[PDB]
Amino acid sequence: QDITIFGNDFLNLKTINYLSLYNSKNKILLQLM
Amino acid sequence: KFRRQEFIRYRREMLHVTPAREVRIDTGSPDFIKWDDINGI
Amino acid sequence: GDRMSRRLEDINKAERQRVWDAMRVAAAHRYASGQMPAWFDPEWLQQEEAPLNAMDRMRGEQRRIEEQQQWWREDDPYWPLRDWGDHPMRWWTLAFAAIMAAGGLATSVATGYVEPVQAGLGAGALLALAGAAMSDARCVPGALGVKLAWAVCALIVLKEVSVGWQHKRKRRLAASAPRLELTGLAAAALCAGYMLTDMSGMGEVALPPNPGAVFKSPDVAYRASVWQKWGYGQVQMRV
Amino acid sequence: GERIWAWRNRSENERWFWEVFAWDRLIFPILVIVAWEYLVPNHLVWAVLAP
Amino acid sequence: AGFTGADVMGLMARAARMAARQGRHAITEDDIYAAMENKTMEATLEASTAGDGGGLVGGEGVEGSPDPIPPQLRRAVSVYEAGKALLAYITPDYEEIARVSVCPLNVLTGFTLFVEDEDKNVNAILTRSELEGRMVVHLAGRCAE
Amino acid sequence: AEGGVRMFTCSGTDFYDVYSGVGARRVRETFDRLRNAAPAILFIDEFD
Amino acid sequence: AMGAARGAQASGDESASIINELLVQMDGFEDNRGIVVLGATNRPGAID
Amino acid sequence: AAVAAGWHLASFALNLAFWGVEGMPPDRYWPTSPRIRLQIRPGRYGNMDGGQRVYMDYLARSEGVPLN
Amino acid sequence: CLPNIHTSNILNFTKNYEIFKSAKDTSNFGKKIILNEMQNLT
Amino acid sequence: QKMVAFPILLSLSHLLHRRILYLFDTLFSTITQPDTDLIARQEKGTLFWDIWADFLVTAADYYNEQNSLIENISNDFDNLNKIKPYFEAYFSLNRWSVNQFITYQSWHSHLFIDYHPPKTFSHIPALKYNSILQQPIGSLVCQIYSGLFNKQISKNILLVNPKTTSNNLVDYNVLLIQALAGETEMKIITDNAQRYALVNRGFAIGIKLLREVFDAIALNTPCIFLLEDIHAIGERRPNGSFKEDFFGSQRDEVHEKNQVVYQLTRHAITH
Amino acid sequence: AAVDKAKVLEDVRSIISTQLGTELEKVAPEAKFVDLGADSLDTVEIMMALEEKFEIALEEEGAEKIATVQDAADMIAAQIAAKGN
Amino acid sequence: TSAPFISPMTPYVPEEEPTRTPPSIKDTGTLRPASEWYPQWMQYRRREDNYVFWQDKFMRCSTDIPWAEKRWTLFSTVWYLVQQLRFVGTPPALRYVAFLGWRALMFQVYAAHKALVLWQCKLDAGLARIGSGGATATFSKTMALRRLHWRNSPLAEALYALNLYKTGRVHLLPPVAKPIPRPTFFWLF
Amino acid sequence: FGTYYFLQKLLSKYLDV
Repeated sequence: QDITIFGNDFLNLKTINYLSLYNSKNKILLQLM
Repeated sequence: KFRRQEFIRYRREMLHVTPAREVRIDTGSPDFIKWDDINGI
Repeated sequence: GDRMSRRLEDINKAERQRVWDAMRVAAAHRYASGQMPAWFDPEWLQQEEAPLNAMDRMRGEQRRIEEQQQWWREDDPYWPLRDWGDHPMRWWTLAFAAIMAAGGLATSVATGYVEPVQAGLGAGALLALAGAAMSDARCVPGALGVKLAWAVCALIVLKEVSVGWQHKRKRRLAASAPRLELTGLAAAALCAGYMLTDMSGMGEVALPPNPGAVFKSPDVAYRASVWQKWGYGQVQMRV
Repeated sequence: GERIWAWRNRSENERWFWEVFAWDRLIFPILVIVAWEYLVPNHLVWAVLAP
Repeated sequence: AGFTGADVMGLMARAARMAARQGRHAITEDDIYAAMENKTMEATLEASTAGDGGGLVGGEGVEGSPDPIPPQLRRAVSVYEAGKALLAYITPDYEEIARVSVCPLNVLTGFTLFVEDEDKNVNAILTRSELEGRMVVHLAGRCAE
Repeated sequence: AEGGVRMFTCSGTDFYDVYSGVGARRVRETFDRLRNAAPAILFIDEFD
Repeated sequence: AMGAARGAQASGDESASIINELLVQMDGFEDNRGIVVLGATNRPGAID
Repeated sequence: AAVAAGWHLASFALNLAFWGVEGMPPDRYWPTSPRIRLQIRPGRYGNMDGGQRVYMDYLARSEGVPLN
Repeated sequence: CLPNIHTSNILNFTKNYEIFKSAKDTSNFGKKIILNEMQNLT
Repeated sequence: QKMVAFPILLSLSHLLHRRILYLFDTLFSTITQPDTDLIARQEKGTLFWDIWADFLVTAADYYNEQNSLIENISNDFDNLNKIKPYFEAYFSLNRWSVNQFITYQSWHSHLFIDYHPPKTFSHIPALKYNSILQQPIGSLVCQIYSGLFNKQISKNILLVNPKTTSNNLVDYNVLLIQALAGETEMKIITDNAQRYALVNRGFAIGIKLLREVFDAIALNTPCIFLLEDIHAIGERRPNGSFKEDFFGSQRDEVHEKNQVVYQLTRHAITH
Repeated sequence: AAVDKAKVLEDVRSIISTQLGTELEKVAPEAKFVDLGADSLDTVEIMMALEEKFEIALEEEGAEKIATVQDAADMIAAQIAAKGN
Repeated sequence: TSAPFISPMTPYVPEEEPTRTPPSIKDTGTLRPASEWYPQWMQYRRREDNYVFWQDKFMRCSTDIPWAEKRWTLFSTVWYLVQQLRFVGTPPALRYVAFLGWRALMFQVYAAHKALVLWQCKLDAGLARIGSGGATATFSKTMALRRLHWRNSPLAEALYALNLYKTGRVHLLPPVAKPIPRPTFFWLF
Repeated sequence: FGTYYFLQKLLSKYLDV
């Protein structure tokens, strides 16, 4: 700022490849937070 | 049916203890191989 | 994705709702028999939605309404098609009950036969009770009302077209045959009206499951239970 | 084919009823008992004890 | 180029499948081109995803791969492929373009199908002009993005 | 089709046998089979 | 001793047949009510 | 007599229109082999080691194999 | 191909939930009648 | 009131047809019972082996080649109402009706087909979210249901799934194919390829046993044939310049080496 | 979710030409309907022909405000795009 | 309000399980028949987007059935016999001929209905003139399209006609009709 | 509507304690 949701906290290798190859810097900073 | 017949034949002749199978050359078929149907030869 | 997120949100919503409803039912039972811890306020059983889903809905809706605003009745003519909280076929049921009762009493006084008034006033009582229950369609009684009214109108149609009425005998044999007249026709119209508006409640009452329904089910305990009930408790479950 | 697949997934109880239950466990025993009691004189050894 | 009869028959079967996937019964030409592109993308995509790795395909639902491929990530592939095809068009004597595609089979890349001539350098010759042209064309996408 | 002769087909590994010498016997059999139907062509795929 | 894996000392004749029989008795047309086969070994990796 | 034969002819034409199984899905209450359905299998006696031989020729005569 | 579903967390939850719901009908709309009987002076 | 009879006519049609089929069944299962010879053989075999065999076995263990026969026979010779229980229980199943899942050895018995596995597509919700499985599986299902499967040309399909190093032994290839075979009520045949990875003396005999399995499958149609871990027998059969560096072999003409080099550079760069 | 708007546009224009009776060069992507000869009762029959050719259903609220060929094309494309979900 | 704890500004209406499977993906809202096998819109989409065809088939046939289409009742064990006759006791060739005939009939019926809808559009455009007394002569295209897809109850049509006759106001439309739920009684049907 | 809501709520609270 629809339904309240929670994360699952586990970072695969597939997820790491996706995040590091196609997302900007602010997304990675959110993951580190 | 054809494979069943061949199986029965082979199994009888085996447990009772030539692979040449010919197929004819029809010329009227659309499969037919013209003399110079092949290329680059 | 943004597609599996939707599925996840809907699953969470539905599960929270089902759990709230189970709590309400079990608390009603435990309370009706004494065992409740005395901080319990029996008004919490009237909150239908769920606390969590209600909060989510409220927040989302206020965000929407905030960020988006950066006879004859001439004012609204379509008032009949407005959710007033009852069943659509509710005044028709009472009207038909009144008609049945009045006609039955009038006929049985005008002739001398005692079946017209008995049938008319019995059906009138049952249909008035059903049209009373049909004044709140969300409840469970709101659905049993519709079922009762449909049953009564079907029985009226049946008696009319298959046995006929006692005060309508003639001298001939084909002159006195059971045929469909105006009462049977009104009852048939009512039955069609109940079926084409809403009669879908209490859908969990049916004939019990077969061993044929649980052949492919993924549950061994459930399949064993059903086989036991139907008489196959000793068969071997090579599954 | 698709219509048959849809219909078969919605009609398992009725399929088992008409295949395994209708005759063998509903109509046959009724017919058998009624037919036996139609013949078989009004004795007791024959009306109750031997059945 | 370089195909045999078996390759042609396999391509025709694959083209029938590719014609089914568009709601048609008869094979057209773009179904043959789509069959070629699909063969290639299948081959790569099957060699990348193979274990806990992954990270290239983009439509499976699981955590690594989003479902609808965000639009900001589709604009970028369009820019990449536009730059690469433009550079391949204005370079003299380069191969010729048959088909340009964006995210085929949902992979997060572009794809350009180049057809060449086998009667010019008969599977053995490589001049210097060709090599320099290829280098430029392969860097074009990065530069355009 | 241009030899006016009969065509016969089989595969190479067809002569490999888990039984000793039956490869030799089937070689003999095929050879005499073709011999009695001369002239003809005997084409053998999987030759290596 | 019987539950050795395939490629054991046979040609598809003896140990193969006893394994197939164990299968048929445990699976095919089982009436095995109450019956339990409580096999014992020390190197369970070798079982077929 | 014409009517009484036309009835049977209509039934036979209807049975002709079927022609086979194309259109009929598989059914699990009615497999195609009656031994599966009836749970029939051999025992310990009546099984000679010289029986399989004659078995085969029965098979060979059922599948049409003319060699025998 | 298949995307290696068994080491995931959304798919495990959705899988378990779908199977449990497909087992047997779970809707109980007729048990709510007790909620219309909490006030009776009998 | 001429239309109150339609449901009853439908009922009678169904019941009559099924009764005819069942009368075929009962006549078949009656005339294939063992005749007098086999029944007498069974009785005599139980008399000779169910009591006499184990008894003399007990005697043998108490007393432990014809000499030993004579010894033990001599020694042990020297020194040796069908309905009442249902009433005593008080004054003191046709498995095919609920379970039509069968494992059978078919068409040559003198291969272990499974008939009607009890699985459906609701045992794998993961198929609902995998968009690349819908067309092949859907085509197979619509073909099997329309009866057109028994006349199609046989297919080969390769199912790959990333490595299995889980704590579980769940395998979604086998589960998916059994769901396909149970949703449509077909029969399925399963066999593992590792059982054919056995070679001695350089004769891969497994690849002929596999021929015998394949040509047997071709006899039991219509069927699905699952075959797991094909990589066990499908590995890469056996360039290296280290021979002309250190061992000086150099057994190839100069033009051939040059041609290899040309094709290699072009292949690496432009393919 | 991704529609070839070019194909949809060509097919829209061909349908419009065949319905009205004018030739395909006159139907321009920005041509309104009132000048192509269309009168209310036929800006409806055109909508019905469009639905009948594409086998879709139009969103009515937006269909009240269709006055140029490009809006027709964009309505149809937004309908075809939202088909699975 | 009943809500003791939490109450948004619009009251919560308890939505229930759906009782019928949705229209497939291939069907239109109207009377004209579908397409034998493949729809026409499939040709204007990405090959990797047309997977919704077979997914919809899977959903309607196997995996999303609302537990109300699986109730065992006395009406359904007779409908079983009707359907089993149609599917196993009738040869597919006669079924195919009947299929062709029924298709032709439905095309004729759809043509008739479209003619009637256009006639209704003129009639109500004429009625709005009496209503306003003066200028208004148009009609509502929204209402034409809603009439073609069977989205109005008869009461809504009557109230719209009355509103037109009395105050012109051609753009005031009744809300919309909601789908009819599956009727259930008990073990009976 | 809901005219006896408050009365019935009060009554049930005060009587059945």
